[PDB]
Amino acid sequence: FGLYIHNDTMRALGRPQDMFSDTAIQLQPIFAQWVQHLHTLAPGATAPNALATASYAFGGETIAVAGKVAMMPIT
Amino acid sequence: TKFPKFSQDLAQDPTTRRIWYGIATAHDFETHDGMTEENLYQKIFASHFGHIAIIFLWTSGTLFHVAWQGNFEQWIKDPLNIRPIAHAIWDPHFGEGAVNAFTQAGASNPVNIAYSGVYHWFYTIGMTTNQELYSGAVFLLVLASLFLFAGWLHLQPKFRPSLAWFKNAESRLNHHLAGLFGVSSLAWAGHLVHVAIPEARGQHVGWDNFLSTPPHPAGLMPFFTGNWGVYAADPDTAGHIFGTSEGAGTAILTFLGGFHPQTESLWLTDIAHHHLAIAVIFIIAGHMYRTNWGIGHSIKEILNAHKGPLTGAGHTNLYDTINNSLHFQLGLALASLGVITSLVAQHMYSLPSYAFIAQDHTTQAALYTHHQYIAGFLMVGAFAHGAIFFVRDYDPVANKDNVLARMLEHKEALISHLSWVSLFLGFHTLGLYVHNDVVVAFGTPEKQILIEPVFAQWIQATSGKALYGFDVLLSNPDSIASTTGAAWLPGWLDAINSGTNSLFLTIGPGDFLVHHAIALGLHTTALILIKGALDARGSKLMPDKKDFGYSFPCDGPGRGGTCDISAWDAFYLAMFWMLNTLGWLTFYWHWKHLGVWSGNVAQFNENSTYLMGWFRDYLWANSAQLINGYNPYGVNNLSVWAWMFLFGHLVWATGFMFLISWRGYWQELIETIVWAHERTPLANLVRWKDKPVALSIVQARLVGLAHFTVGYVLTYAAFLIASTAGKFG
Amino acid sequence: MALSDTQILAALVVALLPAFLAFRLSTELYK
Amino acid sequence: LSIVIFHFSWKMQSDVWGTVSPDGSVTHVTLGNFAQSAITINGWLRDFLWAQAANVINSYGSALSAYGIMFLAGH
Amino acid sequence: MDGSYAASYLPWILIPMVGWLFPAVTMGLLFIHIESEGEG
Amino acid sequence: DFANLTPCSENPAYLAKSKNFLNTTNDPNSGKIRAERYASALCGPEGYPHLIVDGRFTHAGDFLIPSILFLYIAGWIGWVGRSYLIEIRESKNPEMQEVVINVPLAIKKMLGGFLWPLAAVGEYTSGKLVMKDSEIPTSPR
Amino acid sequence: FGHLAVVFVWLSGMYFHGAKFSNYEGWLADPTHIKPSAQVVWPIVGQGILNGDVGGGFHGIQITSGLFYLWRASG
Amino acid sequence: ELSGQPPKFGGSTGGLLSKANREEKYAITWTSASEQVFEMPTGGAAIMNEGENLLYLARKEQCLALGTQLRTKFKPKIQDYKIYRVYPSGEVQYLHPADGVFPEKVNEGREAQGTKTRRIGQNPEPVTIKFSGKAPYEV
Amino acid sequence: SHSVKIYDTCIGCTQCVRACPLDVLEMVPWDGCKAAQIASSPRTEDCVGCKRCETACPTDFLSIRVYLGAETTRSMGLAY
Ligand code: CLA
Ligand code: CLA
Ligand code: CLA
Ligand code: CLA
Ligand code: CLA
Ligand code: CLA
Ligand SMILES: CC1=C(/C=C/C(C)=C/C=C/C(C)=C\C=C\C=C(C)\C=C\C=C(C)\C=C\C2=C[C@H](C)[C@H](O)CC2(C)C)C(C)(C)C[C@@H](O)C1
Ligand SMILES: CC1=C(/C=C/C(C)=C\C=C\C(C)=C/C=C/C=C(C)/C=C/C=C(C)/C=C/C2=C(C)C(=O)CCC2(C)C)C(C)(C)CCC1
Ligand SMILES: CC1=C(/C=C/C(C)=C/C=C/C(C)=C/C=C/C=C(C)/C=C/C=C(C)/C=C/C2=C(C)CCCC2(C)C)C(C)(C)CCC1
Ligand code: SF4
Ligand SMILES: [Ca+2]
Ligand SMILES: [Cl-]
Repeated sequence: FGLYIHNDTMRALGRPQDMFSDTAIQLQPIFAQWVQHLHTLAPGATAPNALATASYAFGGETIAVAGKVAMMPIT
Repeated sequence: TKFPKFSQDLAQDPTTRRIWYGIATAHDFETHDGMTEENLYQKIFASHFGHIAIIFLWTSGTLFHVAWQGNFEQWIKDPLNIRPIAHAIWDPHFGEGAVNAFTQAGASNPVNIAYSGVYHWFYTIGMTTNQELYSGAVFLLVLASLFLFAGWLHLQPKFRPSLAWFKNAESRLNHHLAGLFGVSSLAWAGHLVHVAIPEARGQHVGWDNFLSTPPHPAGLMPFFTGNWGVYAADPDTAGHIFGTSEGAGTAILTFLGGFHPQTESLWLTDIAHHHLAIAVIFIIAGHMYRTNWGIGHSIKEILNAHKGPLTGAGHTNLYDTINNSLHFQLGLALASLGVITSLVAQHMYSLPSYAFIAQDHTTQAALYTHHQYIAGFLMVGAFAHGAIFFVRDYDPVANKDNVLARMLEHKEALISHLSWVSLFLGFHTLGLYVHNDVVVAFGTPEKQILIEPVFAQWIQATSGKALYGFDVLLSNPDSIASTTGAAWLPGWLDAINSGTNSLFLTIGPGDFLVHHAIALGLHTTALILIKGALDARGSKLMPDKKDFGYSFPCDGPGRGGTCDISAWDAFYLAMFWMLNTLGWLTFYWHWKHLGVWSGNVAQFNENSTYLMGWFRDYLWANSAQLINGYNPYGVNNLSVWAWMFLFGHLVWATGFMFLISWRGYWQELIETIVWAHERTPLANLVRWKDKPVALSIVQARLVGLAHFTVGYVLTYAAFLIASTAGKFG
Repeated sequence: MALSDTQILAALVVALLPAFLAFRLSTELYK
Repeated sequence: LSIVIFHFSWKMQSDVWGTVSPDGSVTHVTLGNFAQSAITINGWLRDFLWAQAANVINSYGSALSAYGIMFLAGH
Repeated sequence: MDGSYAASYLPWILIPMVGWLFPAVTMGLLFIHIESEGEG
Repeated sequence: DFANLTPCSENPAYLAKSKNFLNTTNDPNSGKIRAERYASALCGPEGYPHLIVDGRFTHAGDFLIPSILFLYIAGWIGWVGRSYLIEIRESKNPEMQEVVINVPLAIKKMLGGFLWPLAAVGEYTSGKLVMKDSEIPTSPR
Repeated sequence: FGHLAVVFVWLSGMYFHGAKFSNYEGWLADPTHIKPSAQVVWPIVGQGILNGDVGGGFHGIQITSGLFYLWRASG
Repeated sequence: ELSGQPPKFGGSTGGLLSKANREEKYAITWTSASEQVFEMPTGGAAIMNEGENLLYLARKEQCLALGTQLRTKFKPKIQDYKIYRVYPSGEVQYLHPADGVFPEKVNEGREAQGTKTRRIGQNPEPVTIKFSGKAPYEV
Repeated sequence: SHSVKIYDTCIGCTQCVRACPLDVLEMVPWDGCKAAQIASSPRTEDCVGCKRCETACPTDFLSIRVYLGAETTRSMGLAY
C-alpha cells in the first residue's frame, strides 16, 4: 500500500519517472512470468499429448467468439 | 517519572498511557495536583494572554505573506480577473510538472491561491500597498510581545491579583460591553469614515496626512450643533467605480438598503451608519450594572427578583451558580459564539460586504463552509461543557426548585419528546425521498410527492420579494409597512427582486425536503447532547455517574452491558450527527450555489427532490475536475486538492479502525509484539522506558473520532475548493 | 513595490523579541 | 475480497474483454488503462470507481434502474 | 524551486530548519523530558 | 395566488409529458387517466404536479383528506393496541399473550375500533388515560 | 437433511422459472442475439419497466447466474 | 524458602518475561495425590508431580486461575494451594489464602476494609469537595 | 490502584468474592444482614478493575462499587 501511496504522491508532484510502473521503476513479477512461459511451452514439450495449453490466459492466441473476446494472454 | 508534573497518579504510571494522558489532561486545570481556585484563575488568565498573542502572531504572519510573496498591488489593479496569492511554495519534493502547475496567478514562483477572502477584506478597508502590510505585521509582532510580557508579569508576585476581581461580574461585563464592544465598534466606524469610504472614493489617507483631512466638507460642527443629515447629503451614486473619484459622493452616513452595483457588496457608508448606531446601543447597554459609585444593577438582585407561579424558585441563586462555575460560563459563551458564527455564515453569503467578494465563488464557499463548521464545533462544545457543569459544578441544594433543578426533574419528558420529533422528521423525510427516488427510477417522475415551501415563500413575500403572487406586507404595494417612506425600501425591493444575488433565493420542494432533513439533523444532535447533559449526573442504569466523572469508559458488562454510558460518550456520539447535519447543509448550499452561479437552477429544481439526483448531479458530476488534478497524462493546479481529497478519505477510514475494533484485541496483539522484542537478539539491548499498552477505551473513541473529523473536514474542503475553482475560479 | 532584504531581516530580528517573551511566558506558566 | 474482485473487474475490462475487429485487433472495454491507472489510489478512484459507476447512476428511467435503487440502498 | 521575492535564500535555509531541525530538536528535548526520572 | 406555478393544463411541459405518460398497470388507459387526474393539479415549470399543504380547501386532496384518513387509521391501530394491553394486564402471564397472541380477544377489539375518538375522550375524561408523575417509575433526577 | 431439502426447493424453483417464465426457448436457437432472462415481473406500480427488452419479443430481467450456459452444456 | 518440584513442562513462549527478574513474579505451591495433566494458564498442558508442586508465573491472576482450575477441574479437589509473590531481592510474600481460609468463608480476625457505613446513594456531591483532591467515594 | 468500596446494602451472599479473579475481597463478620457477613476489600492493590464482583452483586444498585483510579502494572494486568 505504501508503494501505491508513493505512486500517488510522485504523480501528484509531477514526478512520473519516480513512480513504480512499467514506464518507471519497474516491479516485474518475473516468477509469475516464468511460470506463464513454462505453461506456454507445456503442450508439446512437457505435455506432449496435450494439443493446446491449459488456458490461454497463460499465453497463446485470443479466442474471438462472435464479435466479443473470451480469453487472451493476461499479461 | 516526572511527566506529568500536575498528576502524580499519571506520573507513577509505568505504561505509555501516562504520556497520552499527560497530553490529554494538560489543560484540565482543575484536576491538577494542589490546584486551588486562585491559582486556577491566574493560570487561566496567563493562558488567555498567550492565546491572544498566538492569534496576533497568526495575523502578523498572514500580513507578512501577503506583503512578501503575494500579489496584492497587482490584485489592486484588477480585483476581478486576478487570483489572490496566499504565500509562495518552497517544497523540494515538487517536480517540474507541479512547479509549472502552481506557477499561477501571474507569479514567477509556485504559489497557492488564497481563498480566505483576505485580499477582499484588505481592499475594503483601504489598504493598497505591501509596505502598509509589512508595517502592520511588525506592529502585530510588537503587540504580541506586549501581550506575552503582560502574561508573564501577571504571573509574578505583587502583580498576581486576588480572587475577588475575577468574580467581579458587573464591572467586567460593563467594561467588555463598553470598552471592548462599544468603544471598538465606535473606533471601527471612525476607521470606516476616516479611511474606508475616502479610499473607496479615491484618495490616499495615510498616517502622514492623517492629521489634516476632513472626511466631510461640513466637519464635526454640524455633528455637535444639531441635525446630522448633512452627513447624508449625497451618497455614492450608481455609477461609482471603487477606489476612484468617479461617481463619488461625499456623505458618510446614509441608507438605501442594498448593494453597490459594481462591487456587489454592502454600501460602505451604510455599514458605517449601522456601526455607529450599534456602537451607540452598546454604549447605552454598558451602563446597566453597578460600579464603585452605586447607581447600576447587581445581577444577583435581578436574578433573585424573577419568579413565577408554576416554576418553583424561578431564577434563585443562578448568579452564584454561573459565577462559581467556569463550565457554565464556557457553555453559555460557546453556545452564543456558535449561534453568532452561524449567523455570520448565513449573512455573509447573502449580504456580502467586502469589495468584489461576491464574484469570488470559491472564496464565498470556503467562508460559509468554514464558519458553519466552526459553529457546529462551538455548539457541541457548549452542550459538552454544560454536561461538565452538571458533573462537577452543579449544586442541587443551592439550585433547589429553580429552572435548573426543574429541568433535571422532567428530563424524561424533554428526551422523549426530542426522540419523538426526531423519529417523525426522519421517518417522513426518508419516506418522501425514497418514494421520489423509486417513482423516478420507474420512468414516471410525475407521481412524485412535491410540497412547495409555502410558509417560507410567504416569509420571502413579506420582505419585499414579489415572485409568488401572495401580495402581502412588503410585496403588497398598499400595505401599511410599505407606505412608511423609509428609503431602504426601494433599494431593498430592487436587491431582493433582481435574481443576480444570493439574497432570498427562490425555493422549490427540493429546498423544502432538505430543510426538513436539516431539521432532523438539528433535532437529533440536540437530542443526543441533551440526553448526555441531563444523564451526566445519573440514570436508572447508572445512578452514581457523578461519582465517576464526565469521562470514563463504561461500568462493565454487568447489568446488561454499559458501553458508552458517560456524557463524554454522548458528546462523542453527537459529533457524528453534527458532522452529518453540517455535511447535509453544506451539500445543499453548494449545490444551490453551483446552480445559481452557472445559471442552471433547473438541475437543482428537478433533481434535488430525489436522492439519486444528489448522488449523480452533485457528488459524481462535480468530482470530475477534482480527481483529474493528477492523472497519467500530467498535473494541473488542482493536484494538491486531489491529493488532499484522497488523504481525507484515508484519515476517515483510519478513524473507522479505532471506532470499530476495540481495545482488548490490540492489547493481546501488543503482548505478542512485546514478546517478540524481548526475545530478539541485538534488539534486546534496547528496552522501552514505558511499557507498551493499547490505547484506552476513551482514547480509542477520541482518536477514532479525531481521525473521522479530520478526514471529513479535509475531504469536503478539497471537494468544495477544487469543484468551485475548476468550474468558476 | 516589493519589500527589501533588509526589511525581511529586520522583521526577523524584531520577531526574536516575542520569541524570547513567549519562552518566558511558557516557562512561567510551566511552574 | 472487495480488492480481489475490483482487481478482477478492472483487469478483465482493461486487458481482456472487448470487441474484436475482423482484421484481428481488439478494442478493449476500458482501453488498457490498468497499466497506468491501477498503480495509484487516485486511478482506482477515478478510472475504476468514478468512471464505471456512471452506468449504475445513469440507470434511472430504464430497466437497469433497480440496480440504481440497490446502489442507493446498500449505501 | 526559486523566488522573485526579497531574500529568497531564506526559504532555502528555513524550510529544512522548520521541517527537520526544529522538530528533531523539539522531540529530542521532549523525549528526554518526559522520561526524566528526577523527582516526580 | 401561486404565481410562480401554473395550472397543469396551461403548463406546456405538462402537456408535452402527459402525451407520453407510461401505463403502470395492464390497462392501456392508465397513463391517460393519470393525465386526466393530474391536469387538475398545480404544476411547476418542469411539468410535474406540486402539492399545497397550507390548508386551502380546494387543495383538500393535497393534504387534508389523506392526513385525516391517516389520523383515523392510526387512532384505530393505537387504540386497539392500547385496549389489548390494558385487557391482558390482568392475567397470569401477561408477557405470554404479548409473545403468543390470544387471537379471539384481539379480533374482538379489531372489530371494535370504529368508534375510537369517542372512546379516547371518554377515557381521558374518566382518568383512565393519563397517570400521575408520582405513579410512574422515574430515573434518579 | 432439512438443509438439503431447502437447496432442492431452490433448485426446483430455478428450473421452474427457467421453464415457464423464461426465454430458454429462443435463446437456444440464437445464442448471440438474445441475452438470458429467466425472471418475469408483474406490471405493478411502474415496476414493469424492469421487464426490459432482452431479445425475441421478451420482457424480463436479464439473469446473470449462467443457468442457460450450464443447461446448454448439459444438453 | 519455597519448596516443591517444578511440574514437568516442555517449555512455552507464554511464560516469564523480563518483568519476572526485574519487578516481580508469582509462585503457586500445591500437594497432589497423583500424577495428572493440568492446563497451563500461559497456554498448553503440563504434568504436575506427585507430592509438592511449585510453579512460577508472571501474574497473580494466572496463579489464581490455576487455583480455580485446581479446585474445580479435578475429582479430588486440590484445596491447599498457596500463592506467593516473589521479589528479585529474594523476599517471598505470602498472598493466598491470606488467613489460611478461602475468602468466600468468613473468619474472625478479618478486619473490614473498604466498607462504607453509608449507602451508595448518600455519597456527597462533587461540588461540595472541590479543590480537595478527593473523590465522593473517598470521603 | 483502583478503589473497591462496599456499602451497607450488602447482604453477605459472597458472590462478589467468588466472582473476583484476583483475590481482592473477603467476607468479614457483620450484623447488618441476616447472613451476618459483609464483603471487604483488603487487597485493592491487586484489583484490575474487571467489575466481575459488580456483575455478581444481586442487590439493586449494587452494594459493591469499583472505581478505576491510578493505573499500575498490577492494575493494567501486565505480564511484562
Ligand atoms: C511526501 C509527501 C510530501 C511532503 C513530505 C511534503 C512536504 C512539504 N510540503 Mg508538500 N505536497 C505534496 C507532498 C508532500 N509535501 C504533494 C503530493 C502536493 C500536491 C502537489 C504538495 C503540495 C504542496 C503545497 C501546495 C505546499 C506544500 C508545502 C510543503 C512544505 C510544508 C512545510 C511547512 O510549512 O512546515 C512543516 C509542516 C507543518 C508546520 C504542518 C503541521 C502539521 C502537523 C501535523 C502539526 C503537528 C503539531 C503537533 C502538536 C506535533 C508536535 C510539534 C512538533 C514540533 C514536536 C513541506 C516541505 C508548502 C510549502 O512550500 O511551504 C511553504 C505549500 O505551500 N506542499
Ligand atoms: C475597557 C478596558 C478593557 C479592555 C479593552 C479589555 C480587553 C480584554 N480583556 Mg479585560 N478586563 C478589564 C478591562 C478591559 N479588558 C477590567 C477592568 C477587568 C477587571 C474586571 C478585566 C478582566 C479581564 C479578565 C479576567 C480577562 C480579560 C480578558 C480580556 C480579553 C478578551 C479576549 C479578547 O481579545 O476578545 C476580543 C473580542 C472582541 C474584540 C469582540 C468580541 C466578539 C464580537 C462581539 C463579534 C465579532 C465582531 C465583528 C462582527 C467581527 C469582525 C471580523 C474581523 C475579522 C474584521 C481582551 C483583550 C480575558 C483575556 O483574554 O485575558 C488576557 C480574561 O480572561 N479581562
Ligand atoms: C474556548 C473553547 C474551549 C475551552 C477553553 C475548552 C477547555 C476545556 N475543555 Mg473543551 N471543548 C470545546 C472548546 C473548549 N474547551 C469544544 C469546541 C468542544 C467540542 C469539540 C469541546 C469538548 C470537550 C470535551 C468533550 C472535553 C473537554 C475538556 C476540556 C478541559 C480540558 C481540555 C484538555 O486537556 O484537552 C486536551 C486537549 C487535547 C488532547 C488536544 C486534542 C485536540 C487536537 C489539537 C485536535 C486534532 C487536530 C488534528 C489531528 C491536526 C492534524 C491535521 C493534519 C493531519 C492536516 C478544558 C477545561 C475535557 C474535560 O476535562 O472535561 C471534563 C473533556 O472531556 N472539552
Ligand atoms: C444512514 C445512517 C443512519 C440512520 C438511518 C440512522 C437512524 C436513526 N438514528 Mg442514528 N446514527 C448513525 C447513523 C444513522 N442513524 C451513526 C453513524 C451514528 C453514530 C454512532 C448514529 C448515532 C445515533 C444516536 C446517538 C442517536 C441516533 C438516533 C437515530 C434515530 C433517529 C430517528 C430518525 O431519524 O428517524 C427514524 C428512523 C429512520 C429514518 C431510519 C429507519 C427507517 C427505516 C429505513 C424504515 C424501514 C425499516 C424496515 C421496514 C425494517 C425491516 C428490516 C427487514 C428488511 C429485515 C434513527 C433510528 C437517535 C434516536 O434513537 O432517536 C430516537 C439517537 O439518540 N443515532
Ligand atoms: C503564525 C503565523 C505564521 C505562519 C502560519 C507562517 C507560515 C509560514 N512561513 Mg512564516 N513568518 C511569520 C509567521 C507565520 N509564518 C512571521 C510573523 C514572520 C516574521 C515577519 C515570518 C517569517 C518567515 C520567513 C522569513 C519565512 C517564512 C516561511 C514560512 C512558510 C514555511 C515555514 C517556515 O519556514 O517558517 C519560518 C518562520 C520564521 C523563521 C519566523 C517565525 C514565525 C513566527 C514569528 C512564529 C509564530 C509561532 C506561532 C504563532 C506559535 C503557535 C504555533 C502553534 C503550532 C501552537 C510557511 C508558509 C518561509 C517561506 O516563505 O517559505 C516559502 C520563510 O523563508 N516565514
Ligand atoms: C517538511 C519537511 C521536509 C523537507 C524539507 C524534505 C525534503 C526532502 N526530502 Mg522529505 N519527507 C518529509 C519531510 C520533508 N522532506 C516527510 C515528513 C516524509 C515522510 C513521512 C518525507 C519522506 C521522504 C522520502 C521517503 C524521501 C525524502 C527525500 C527528500 C529530499 C529530496 C532530495 C534529496 O536527495 O535530499 C538529500 C538531502 C538530504 C536527505 C538532507 C540534506 C541535509 C544536509 C545537507 C546534510 C547534513 C548536513 C550537516 C551534517 C548537518 C548540519 C548541521 C547544522 C548546520 C544544522 C529533500 C531534501 C528523499 C531523500 O532523503 O533523498 C536522500 C527520499 O527518499 N523525503
Ligand atoms: C388520542 C390517542 C393517543 C393519545 C395521545 C396524545 C397523548 C397526544 C398528546 C398531545 C399534546 C399533549 C399536544 C398536541 C399538540 C398537538 C398539535 C399541536 C397540532 C398538531 C397540528 C395540528 C392540526 C395542526 C396542523 C396544521 C394546521 C392546519 C390543520 C393545516 O392544514 C396543516 C398544519 C400542519 C399547518 C394515543 C397515541 C395514546 C393512542 C391513540 O390510539 C389515541
Ligand atoms: C491628543 C488627543 C487626541 C488626538 C489623537 C490623535 C491625533 C491620534 C490618536 C490616535 C489614537 C489615540 C489611537 C489610534 C489607534 C490605532 C490602533 C490601536 C490600531 C490598532 C490595530 C490593530 C490592533 C490591528 C489592526 C490590523 C492590522 C495591522 C491589519 O493590517 C489588518 C487588520 C487588523 C488585523 C485589524 C484626541 C482628540 C483623540 C483626544 C484628546 C487628546
Ligand atoms: C446543557 C447545558 C447548557 C447548555 C445549553 C445550550 C447549549 C443550549 C442552546 C440553546 C440554543 C441554541 C438556543 C437558541 C435559541 C434561539 C432563540 C430562541 C432565538 C429567538 C429569536 C427570535 C424569537 C427572533 C425573532 C425575530 C425573527 C425570527 C425575525 C423577525 C424579527 C425578530 C427579531 C422578532 C447550559 C450551559 C446552559 C447549562 C448546563 C446544561
Ligand atoms: S474489579 Fe475485578 S479484580 Fe477488582 S475487586 Fe472486582 S472482581 Fe476483583
Ligand atoms: Ca494609501
Ligand atoms: Cl492517478
